[PDB]
Amino acid sequence: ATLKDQLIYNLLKEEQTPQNKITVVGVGAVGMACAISILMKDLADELALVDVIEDKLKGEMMDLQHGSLFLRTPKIVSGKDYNVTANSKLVIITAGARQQEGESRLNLVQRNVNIFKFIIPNVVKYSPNCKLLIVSNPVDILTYVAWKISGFPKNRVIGSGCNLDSARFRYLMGERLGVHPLSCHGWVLGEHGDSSVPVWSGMNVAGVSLKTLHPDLGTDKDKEQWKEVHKQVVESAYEVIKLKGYTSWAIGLSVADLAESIMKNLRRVHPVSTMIKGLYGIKDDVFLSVPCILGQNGISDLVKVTLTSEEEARLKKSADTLWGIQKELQF
Amino acid sequence: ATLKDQLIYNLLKEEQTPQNKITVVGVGAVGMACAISILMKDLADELALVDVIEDKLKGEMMDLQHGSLFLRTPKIVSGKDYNVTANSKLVIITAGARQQEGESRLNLVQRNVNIFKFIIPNVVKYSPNCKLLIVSNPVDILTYVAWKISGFPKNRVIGSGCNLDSARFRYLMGERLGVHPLSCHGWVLGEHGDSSVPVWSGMNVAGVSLKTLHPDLGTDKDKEQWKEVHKQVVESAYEVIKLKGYTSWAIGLSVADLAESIMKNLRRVHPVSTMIKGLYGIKDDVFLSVPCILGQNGISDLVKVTLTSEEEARLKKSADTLWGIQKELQF
Amino acid sequence: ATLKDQLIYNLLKEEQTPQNKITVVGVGAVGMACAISILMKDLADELALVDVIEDKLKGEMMDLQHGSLFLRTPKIVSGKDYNVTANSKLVIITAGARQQEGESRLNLVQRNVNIFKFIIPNVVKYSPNCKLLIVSNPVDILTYVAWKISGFPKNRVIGSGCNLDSARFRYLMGERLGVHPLSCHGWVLGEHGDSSVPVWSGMNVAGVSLKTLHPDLGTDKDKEQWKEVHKQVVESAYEVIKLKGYTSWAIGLSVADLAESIMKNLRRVHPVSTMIKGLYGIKDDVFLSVPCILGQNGISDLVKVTLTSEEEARLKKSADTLWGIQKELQF
Amino acid sequence: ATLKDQLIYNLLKEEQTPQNKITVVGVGAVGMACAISILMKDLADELALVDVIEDKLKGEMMDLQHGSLFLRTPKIVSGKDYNVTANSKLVIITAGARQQEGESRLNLVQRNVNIFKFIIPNVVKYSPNCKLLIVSNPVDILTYVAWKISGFPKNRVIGSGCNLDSARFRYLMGERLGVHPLSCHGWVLGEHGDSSVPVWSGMNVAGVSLKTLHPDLGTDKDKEQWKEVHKQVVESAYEVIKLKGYTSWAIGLSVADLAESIMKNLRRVHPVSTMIKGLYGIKDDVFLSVPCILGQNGISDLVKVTLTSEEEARLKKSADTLWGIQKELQF
Ligand SMILES: C[C@H](Cc1ccc2c(c1)OCO2)[C@@H](C)Cc1ccc2c(c1)OCO2
Repeated sequence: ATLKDQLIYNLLKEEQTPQNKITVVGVGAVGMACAISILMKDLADELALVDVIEDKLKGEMMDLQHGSLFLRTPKIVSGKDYNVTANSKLVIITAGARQQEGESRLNLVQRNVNIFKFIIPNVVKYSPNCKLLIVSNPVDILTYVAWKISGFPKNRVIGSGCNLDSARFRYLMGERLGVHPLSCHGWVLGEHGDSSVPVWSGMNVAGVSLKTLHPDLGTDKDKEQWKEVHKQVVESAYEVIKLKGYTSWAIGLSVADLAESIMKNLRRVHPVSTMIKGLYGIKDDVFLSVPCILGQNGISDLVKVTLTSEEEARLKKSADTLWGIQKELQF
Repeated sequence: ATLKDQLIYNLLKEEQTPQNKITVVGVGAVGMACAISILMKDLADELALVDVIEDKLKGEMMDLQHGSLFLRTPKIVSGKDYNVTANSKLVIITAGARQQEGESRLNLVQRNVNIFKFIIPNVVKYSPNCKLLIVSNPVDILTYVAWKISGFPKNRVIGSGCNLDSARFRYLMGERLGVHPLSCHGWVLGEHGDSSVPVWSGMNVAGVSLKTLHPDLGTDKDKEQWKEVHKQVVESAYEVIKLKGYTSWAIGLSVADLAESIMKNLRRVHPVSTMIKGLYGIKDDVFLSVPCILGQNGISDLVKVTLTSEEEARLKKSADTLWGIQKELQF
Repeated sequence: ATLKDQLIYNLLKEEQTPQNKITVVGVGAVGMACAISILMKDLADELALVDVIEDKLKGEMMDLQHGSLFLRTPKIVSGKDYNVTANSKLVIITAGARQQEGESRLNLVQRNVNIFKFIIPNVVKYSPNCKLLIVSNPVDILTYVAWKISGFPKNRVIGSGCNLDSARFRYLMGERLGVHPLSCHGWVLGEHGDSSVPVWSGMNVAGVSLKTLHPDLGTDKDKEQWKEVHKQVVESAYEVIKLKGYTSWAIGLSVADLAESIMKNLRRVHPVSTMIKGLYGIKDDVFLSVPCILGQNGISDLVKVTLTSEEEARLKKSADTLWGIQKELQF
Repeated sequence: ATLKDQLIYNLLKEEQTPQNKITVVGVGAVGMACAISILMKDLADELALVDVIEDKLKGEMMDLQHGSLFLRTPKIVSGKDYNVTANSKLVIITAGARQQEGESRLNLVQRNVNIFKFIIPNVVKYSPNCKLLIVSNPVDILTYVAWKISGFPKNRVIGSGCNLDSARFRYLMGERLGVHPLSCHGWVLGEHGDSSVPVWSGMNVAGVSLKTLHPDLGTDKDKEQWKEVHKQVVESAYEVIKLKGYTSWAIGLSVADLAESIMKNLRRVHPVSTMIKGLYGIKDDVFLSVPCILGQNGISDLVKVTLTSEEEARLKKSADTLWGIQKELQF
């Protein structure tokens, strides 16, 4: 008899179906930063990685496995076949196309559509009850594409949206005020990028509205120039790409924060992109980031934030530009 | 409409089924210690508590709920009705009967058999697929009892066994050598109590056998009297009960550790009590403590420790004594 | 040639002094709840416990010690004698006298003063640079006493205040809303107890104020009853005491949350009692709960909440009550 | 008066010297893996990054700072100037020279001495009491270089050595036995690289020696060929480099596990590289991996493993080769 059998007596062997599996699609810097964050928060009893480049996929999987002694996620698997993703609670997408020189906004989205047209049906094939977390940019439009292709209900298709932008907001706010970002509250909503909206009314510390104590806040007369905080938020990623070539660590922690709320059914309020037909005068099928309650079933509730008219108009305007592209795609 | 409806648009309605639910039965000091450690290790999306004294149970649940801001377990429930325990992956049994002056050990067990005849079927009714972790004393016999009455397979009924005794042993080993318990290694096996067996052959640091270095180890010729380390293990709860009147914190911590291995499917080895007919000449249906691989199916494998003649004899003697009593029970 | 020395080669022997030491004064249910919560959050490399009953004290230290294997705090000590508290970064005081029948508020406070004339000087003797977290009740008066007897600067003397009161408020707020407490924001300030102040202006989810959305909120015209959420907060401990005899877990969790901000220099904002002479017209040396910024030097900063004139009145009445009793205390 | 002063009243302004600071030198993949794991395990209240490429340096620090909201390390600083390093408890060196096509061993080491002639004296300038953890390869020689240049006592210069080799060994062991690596015990010792020594005699589960059960274990007669497990350990990095370009995640988790033992003073045992002249019959100033007790003083103690005559001779010959390189280095 073999050493294993001499040492161990087996009671029963037939086993499986992981109870808390997460898949990351795409193992670029963003995907791997999500992977390492998820692993170190103990969110999953199985992590699956899939990407098109087979060697790097196997490489990144082997590197993670070599660190199992220091982890509590007993099964890490990889492959380009999406069969490795079967029975995932959460599937995080982070894959797609980078912008070519002088390319239209449209048609870039379309190349990305053509990618999701392979990724998304394979995901649904193997985890039909999963929740989908779209991180690939342009995240608002691509979350729509994944919803259209998957046929999932609107609550189980989530985009990372302004979740990291709001994190950055609060970091920069805490730097001005000398307070930890956990105690600086403030929301960046809407379309992810140049045209996000900073909701100055809700910017507080300990419930003290900063707009009340400083009514010029977020305007032009603002001698303290508080609108620069929101400018710094939308320039953040480019500032970091300029310096290290790409962002990864911050997006990876906010995705894990979002994974936490989903996998542990916390019902925490996050600014993520969800379908907001029926709200703020939006009548098209578009996703924008509003504060959502995330949990075991994705987005089960929305917070109806009171916007000004200038805020309300800026949202309807991004809604229109997104549908303008989205109506011009084809699937 | 309400303030809720005004602030919150709702997408879904409350289909749930918890996916990582734990129940502790018995809210004495042991149970509450298990509860608070499970809560602080983030092992469950729902904790249910059950006992017969309604007052204490509602207050303990309310006390925990007031801490929810600092926890990652968003639903804590309690009730004397076991319907609150529906859909538990793990049920931890701490309730029982305390031995009276001059009550024989048989009859003590039988009072517990009569209590378990109420708890175990109610647990099975609402969680037919759970793992059962029996913490109530005398643990080896009461694990037999919860097995018998539930009709679960052997892999899904576990007793605390010598888990905490082994932890205690490594603590004492650590203090003697000036190393942390995590890097001190030794196993206490068999019947939990005065007759447990210390496997002197397994005691080591960094794979350096202490018995080989110091052959006298564990005998009476031992100048360093290492046999009193096992004397301390089996007298610890007694000395701690002299001082504060009960033990709680170290049993809670050791139980939470087993729960982590089960809930996360780690396949770590722990000395817990499992039915060991077939090993070491034992031919009756007796539970003793032996190193068991723990995962999402409970005990999937066990380690066949090489024991000396003397060591094997004490296991045979405990199995006889245990069957001696189990033979006279009445289900 | 012992076993240890045959096994282990020593490089140097001297050179300890704990780097992140915490003391808990008092080992009643509250203090032990703090101890286990602090131990499970890994905030300390040394934990010291002191009380007058040597029995329970030694037995609580031994119970915590037995679980070392499951912990990351390598030294746990205890003693009647304060020299075991030497070199604490943080000393948490839970000890006190409890009101007997017939006894008046003053006299009970005087008894507490007399106990603090032994405890406080002995903390200072051995950890002169520590921060003092004062949990004993009435917490506002006794934070003053600790401040007066120690001569510590006011940043280094802190009362747990309405920390757990705000945490309760957010639990109940989250129940009414279907949202996790981490996402329901709201502050209870002032005197800890019946006279506490629920600052309705700051109540919000995602920065949407509930008062602005539903202006009857808090007042008596309020159809939805929100004023009762606060008096539920005020009767919480009473409802739990009536049921289980005392409260332990929730206060232990909130105190550990304060410790984490202090030990880790987070500069998170907490509603704790500090000396507020010079704000809101309060002119006497009196401690009430405001949002304080908390870190390695204690209360470094303090938020100035905008209060309505009735709210201002309440803090004035409370501060007047408190000086009424403190000017009668005998140090 | 600013918004900040309207919102916050300052009590105390000068505040500093950090109390749990860790520096990582080098912000390539290894160093950044260490940084994210350290941040992810709440080991430091300040983290400093140092490297010579200022752009990448600032970019990685900014990326991590943008996730502040998800972390518990309030201060992340960076600079090419080592003054940002001041008052570190622990300094992790990952920087070095990349090998060149057709460059000998003594040559590549010499260019690494040229680099350490700048790094080490600067570290020692600003943290003269720190612990030095060398991760740069060849780790055993470069740990010797760092010790010669620094003038530190041997307890405070630690090479990462075989720590990850043992972790990989225990993963491969667990993959064969169906047991988690935590419950699998191995020890790879000596010189990091092709010539390390797997101590077959220590390999066990639950104290059951594998070589005693299966005595051909590790040898050429082994019908199960367990020597192939060391072979996979020794060429695991070659395999990952060929697939993904470099190795990062697993070395980051293993360096963090070393950091947790030093910063929390655990006195866990780790196979790290230490100065061994005087032991295993070695006569020269060379560093070899050996099991060391790690705590706040660095290596306070080390374990004397009993080694066969073959194993001792493999260490002596590794030691002869290392001294042969080292005795020709130019400082
Ligand atoms: C006998 C143990 C056996 C054991 C089996 C199973 C277990 C267990 C311990 O703990 C948890 O599950 C020894 C040989 C080896 C060892 C290993 C790892 C170490 C160490 C020393 O120092 C620090 O990290």
